[PDB]
Amino acid sequence: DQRFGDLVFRQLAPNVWQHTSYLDMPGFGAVASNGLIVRDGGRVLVVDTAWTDDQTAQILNWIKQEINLPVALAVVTHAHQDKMGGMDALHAAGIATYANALSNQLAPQEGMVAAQHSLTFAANGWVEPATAPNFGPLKVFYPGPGHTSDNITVGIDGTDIAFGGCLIKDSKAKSLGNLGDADTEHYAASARAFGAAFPKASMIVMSHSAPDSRAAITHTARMADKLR
Amino acid sequence: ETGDQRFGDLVFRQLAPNVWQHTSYLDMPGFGAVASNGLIVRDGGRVLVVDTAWTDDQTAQILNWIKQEINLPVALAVVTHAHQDKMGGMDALHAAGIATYANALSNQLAPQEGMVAAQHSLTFAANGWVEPATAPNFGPLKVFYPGPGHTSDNITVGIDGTDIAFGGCLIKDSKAKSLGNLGDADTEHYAASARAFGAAFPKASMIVMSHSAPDSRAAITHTARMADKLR
Ligand SMILES: O=C(CS)Nc1ccc2ccccc2c1
Ligand SMILES: O=C(CS)Nc1ccc2ccccc2c1
Ligand SMILES: [Zn+2]
Ligand SMILES: [Zn+2]
Ligand SMILES: [Zn+2]
Ligand SMILES: [Zn+2]
Repeated sequence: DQRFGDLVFRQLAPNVWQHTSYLDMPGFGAVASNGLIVRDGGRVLVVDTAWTDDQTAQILNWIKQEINLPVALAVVTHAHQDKMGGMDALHAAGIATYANALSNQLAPQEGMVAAQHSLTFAANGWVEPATAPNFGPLKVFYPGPGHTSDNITVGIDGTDIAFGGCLIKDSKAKSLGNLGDADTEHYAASARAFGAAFPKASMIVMSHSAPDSRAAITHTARMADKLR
Repeated sequence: ETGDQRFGDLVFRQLAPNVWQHTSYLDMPGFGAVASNGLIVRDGGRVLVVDTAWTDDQTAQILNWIKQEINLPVALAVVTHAHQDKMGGMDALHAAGIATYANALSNQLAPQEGMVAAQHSLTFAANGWVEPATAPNFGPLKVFYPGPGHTSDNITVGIDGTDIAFGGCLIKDSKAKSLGNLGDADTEHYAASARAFGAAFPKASMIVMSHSAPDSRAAITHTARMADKLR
């Protein structure tokens, strides 16, 4: 764990790091959110902002210091503040941003800045390549509604890593923290679909837990089974 | 009502010179017959369908009524989410040679829901309007994804050249007491999605919906106000 400003960075693989940012909430301090940073040849790719613009600027600052390669694009995994709260820092820096079309449609209602480009998905959940050109190792998959209607996931090609975002919680989790915008009928199938889409991922990275094994997927699905 | 026609178990009501509502019924134990409405649109030399009936056999009845009453080929159908009242009859559409379209997400959910997927997937811009390249030759059908509400995948359809907009199961009429939301509803965004449908078709004065007879725009307002209370 490397501290840099108020953020934490953890190398997960030779070309992959987890970024972690924290926000005090009423009655619960320092709520963590994780995203990813990926080195792809001569460029860097980001998955998710931090909670705030200032924190997301610090992600860019850490990249400059520790990797020193331009950030070519970012993908954000749904329209909540932990994932899209720092869009302005990316746009200020000229970084192209991508999100599920539905995330961009929800953004204004959620008080988020929309990404500059929209991803669309085939009926099997895989991103349409016309909408995700030149994504390098980021393999984007829409698993179905679960945590939200718009949640998307990202496999990191060539590594053991798949990012479930806020859809997956770790195997020690006690609840899904599902809310009005969760789809409790389909959550379990969407969680299993993420697992089936990245069948050889052995390190599951998540927004609100430290990385876990594939048991995080199964444990999350089994919790969701009870919500139907 | 005077003017409604019957073919088998189906009821048809003409709403405008080139638009009819189709109504089919499914018996639900303890409650009885539940109506579901869709649309039939005559577009020059062809017919376009919005939504199947609850079953394959009921959907075949729609197509046979079209042949008898309109006698133009059915070019395509749009279906408005992956529930049985809207997609229960996909096999019948396919057997009749009708090209079918649904939200990509509807096609992704269809297998989990016991439904057959449409042959083609519609995708949507960030402003909700369908991407034209996914909706070829749709004529007067203007397809709009208003956001999550009744389900994550619910879509809506305005009929150009008419005063009609179809809210499917997202919109209930101005006399409705509840929304009937289940685990797949998005109760946080439902209200804004209903209002977005109204804003997408701001001149429509006849609102058609799946589970109420046609209403004024009060159906949109009342639906959104009911949804406000679920947040
Ligand atoms: O995590 C997300 C988006 S997935 N949002 C929040 C919002 C408020 C919270 C309050 C206390 C603890 C965690 C919280 C997490
Ligand atoms: O099954 C669907 C799919 S949207 N819709 C309805 C609509 C109204 C109903 C009323 C009583 C019982 C079941 C009902 C089911
Ligand atoms: Zn979230
Ligand atoms: Zn989150
Ligand atoms: Zn429905
Ligand atoms: Zn319905």
